[PDB]
Amino acid sequence: GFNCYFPLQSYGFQPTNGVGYQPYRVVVLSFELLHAPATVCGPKKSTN
Amino acid sequence: SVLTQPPSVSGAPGQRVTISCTGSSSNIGAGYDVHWYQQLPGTAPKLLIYGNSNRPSGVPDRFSGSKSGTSASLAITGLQAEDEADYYCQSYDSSLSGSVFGGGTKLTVLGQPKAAPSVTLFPPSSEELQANKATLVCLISDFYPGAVTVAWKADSSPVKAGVETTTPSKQSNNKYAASSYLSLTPEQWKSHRSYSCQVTHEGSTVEKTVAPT
Amino acid sequence: DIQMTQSPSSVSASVGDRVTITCRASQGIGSWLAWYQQKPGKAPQLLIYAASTLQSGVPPRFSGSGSGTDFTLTITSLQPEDFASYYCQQANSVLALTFGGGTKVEIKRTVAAPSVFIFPPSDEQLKSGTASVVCLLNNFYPREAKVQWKVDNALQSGNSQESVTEQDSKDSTYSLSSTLTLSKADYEKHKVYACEVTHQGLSSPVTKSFNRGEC
Amino acid sequence: VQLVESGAEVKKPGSSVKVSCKASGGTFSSYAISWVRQAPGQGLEWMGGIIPILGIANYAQKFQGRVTITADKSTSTAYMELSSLRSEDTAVYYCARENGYSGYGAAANFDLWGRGTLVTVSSASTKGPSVFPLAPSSKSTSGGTAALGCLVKDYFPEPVTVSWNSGALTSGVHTFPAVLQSSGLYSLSSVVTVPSSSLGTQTYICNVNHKPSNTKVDKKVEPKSCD
Amino acid sequence: EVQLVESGGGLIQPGGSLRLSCAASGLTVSSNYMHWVRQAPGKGLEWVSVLYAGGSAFYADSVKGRFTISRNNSKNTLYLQMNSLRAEDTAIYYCARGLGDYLDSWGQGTLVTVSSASTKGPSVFPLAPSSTAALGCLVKDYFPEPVTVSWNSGALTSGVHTFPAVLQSSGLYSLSSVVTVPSSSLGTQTYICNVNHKPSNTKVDKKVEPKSCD
Repeated sequence: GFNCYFPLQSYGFQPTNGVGYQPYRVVVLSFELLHAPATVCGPKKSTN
Repeated sequence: SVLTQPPSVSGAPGQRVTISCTGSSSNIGAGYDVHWYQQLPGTAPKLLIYGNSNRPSGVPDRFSGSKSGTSASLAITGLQAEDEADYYCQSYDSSLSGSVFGGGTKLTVLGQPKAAPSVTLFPPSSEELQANKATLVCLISDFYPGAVTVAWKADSSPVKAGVETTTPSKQSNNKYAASSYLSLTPEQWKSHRSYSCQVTHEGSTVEKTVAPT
Repeated sequence: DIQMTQSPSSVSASVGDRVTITCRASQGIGSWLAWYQQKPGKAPQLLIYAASTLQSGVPPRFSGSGSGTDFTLTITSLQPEDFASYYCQQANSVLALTFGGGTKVEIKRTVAAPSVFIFPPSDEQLKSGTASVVCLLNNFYPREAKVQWKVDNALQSGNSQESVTEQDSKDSTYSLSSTLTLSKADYEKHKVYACEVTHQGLSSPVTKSFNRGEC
Repeated sequence: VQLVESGAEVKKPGSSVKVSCKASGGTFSSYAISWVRQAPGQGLEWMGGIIPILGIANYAQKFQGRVTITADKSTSTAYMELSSLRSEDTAVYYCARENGYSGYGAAANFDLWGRGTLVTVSSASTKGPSVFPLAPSSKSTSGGTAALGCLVKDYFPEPVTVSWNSGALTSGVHTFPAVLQSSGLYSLSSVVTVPSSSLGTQTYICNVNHKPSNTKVDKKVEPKSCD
Repeated sequence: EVQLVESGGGLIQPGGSLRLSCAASGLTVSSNYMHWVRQAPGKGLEWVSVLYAGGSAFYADSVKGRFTISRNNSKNTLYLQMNSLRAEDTAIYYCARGLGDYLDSWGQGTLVTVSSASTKGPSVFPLAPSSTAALGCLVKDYFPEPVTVSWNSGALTSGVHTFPAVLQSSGLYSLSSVVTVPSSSLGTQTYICNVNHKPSNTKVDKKVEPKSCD
């Protein structure tokens, strides 16, 4: 009824939209360093 | 799938049973919580816990859960007769982009006074020979669901065709009854002198011989 | 970043006609446009939203269909009650609204003729030190009216302000008047004052010219 | 509220199936409605969920676009449509209701579940079942009791309800389930215990009732006279 | 079932602070998106500022500075404070509540006038008709909006065309009023136009007669 709407609204991904309205795939890299020993670190070079 | 669960677990009336549900780091090792579902044999599953600390309405206080690292632990205060059900852990998967369920575990708490099996053989009647088929039955009653191996012999060579095993059905006095069927033809029915059904249970073998002629 | 231009500004249609107001945006927007109807002296109200659906209280005569760039508000039956301005608004990701210009719909009227009525300043205004002379326009249609004044057979610019009254509810008659402000020293320097008009209803322009102290 | 599903459905390997998961005592409101399957001997899977204010369904990457799930706000019921049926898909299909919350987990939990729909695939068609009498021999009745009954053969749509004397017998009656065979046929058993003194004054009959085939066969049994 | 009222409008100096008050009857002040749409007189609407259900607000490019929004949950009212004002800020605005990407609710408006002038009495000068005919009086150098006019104390209501106020370069409005009168009744009936308004409390009754010269 009135004053009762779903909090989720759909995105309009039309191909005719502008550059700023284009669908961009965004990946977030979150880094957290605690006192625990590290398991993933920098890579190793393979020079000639 | 990506979720690993123990196959089966035994319980006792008064002790504590811990069930561990482990999975991949993308679904279990991440920040996603776990959800437990109890699936009774004949009833739709219902939510047991949600959010790893809360309990929905109608859930008894004996059921509890906790999360420790990349594993989920389920603690139940005591075991009742209605606890014989399959438990599953459900969590959100990032890679599969959908919710996934665990492999499931079996918690069986039961005990019956198993005795020596009793076997009865019913040769087919004369009217069954006109249907161009022969069906040999091996009725067994007052036994245990374990060790229900069925063997057939014709006094010269074992039979390896048409042999099958049926699951038993619970009676009204805490007993299980089953049987076995053997499809044959009336053409070879009169060739063999006698037929027998072999049932092996806990090392006790009972042999019965029926004479068609 | 985004600018709003509307092709129609002043359109005239009958009862059985489609106003066909079109809405154009600088950048393509997909079905996120809403229309309004603001009466003069009355608070605005929404008509449609998202350019596809219809408000419950709004009558279903209004309709629209626009995918990415071209939008419209074609009306099947035009009523005398919904004679107001129209706007199409599009928001941004930070809820930045963008309202544009107003398109007004007016009832069709006879062309008639721009009757020119000159009015010299009175003798009471001589003591005040400011001289104002106006010429009146009545029963003229449409709004395309030239108001340029001719003083001493010379062009005058940047000295008159137009005043347009609202359309009356009786027969929708337009009235025009322009006021010119000048000092009393410059009033005695000029001798001939007149204003000329141009319209579709006149084959030739009509100019009324008077002189200072002419009885 | 409660979720009510349809009955058991039997289809063909390569047909189309559709059911409804109706809601009683209230509509779907704004919570998501999902479908979760379970199979005997296997775990539970997930196919998607339906939002009842927008009609947008998010599928799973394990399954292709061969299944569609839809719902209507007028009836507040959820429908599904699966094509290209296979013998693997012999599992029951349940409709579930999600209940979200706020927190660091954000894991969807299923608070309410549907009643259940049984889906089975069999290439065999519908045929007429045959019932044949069974009677002990002289050597079987060593004591004062005899064990006899009726067996049902070549029935395609599931074992039927077996009643002794139209439900007049309730003691000593047992029901046996079917079993998969080489050709997919099913066979059951039914054995009862009766005293030997009632074999000469009271006869036993088996009443079989089969809803899909619209058949009802009445047959009698008697102990053998030769032995 | 919505109703929004506004208060605080009036005449104020450019170098001052003004606080508005928008009240909602059936709407809360911390659960919806609100927009402050301001429409210039004679022009279309224009966005100014937006506030969310939480503690966040946004402004346009031209009004990014000198703007503060602070809602009040105690009396269910919306407050907008303008610490600095310009000459272009005079317009009519309507407080409202709405959803994402569009708003449907709307409220009334309060007129605000900002200038360096003050209250000034209206000067009425007659317009002598030339020898149908047109007659009237011109209102010059008056402030502020609005001013009402009447012919024969409201007896004459046919052919009355009251032009709207126009802002001059000197900061004072001008108004013109004319009526249609036949030439046969010029020497029979006397026409007097009354010009008065509340902020100055001046009542001048001046007649118009087509006599004398220049």
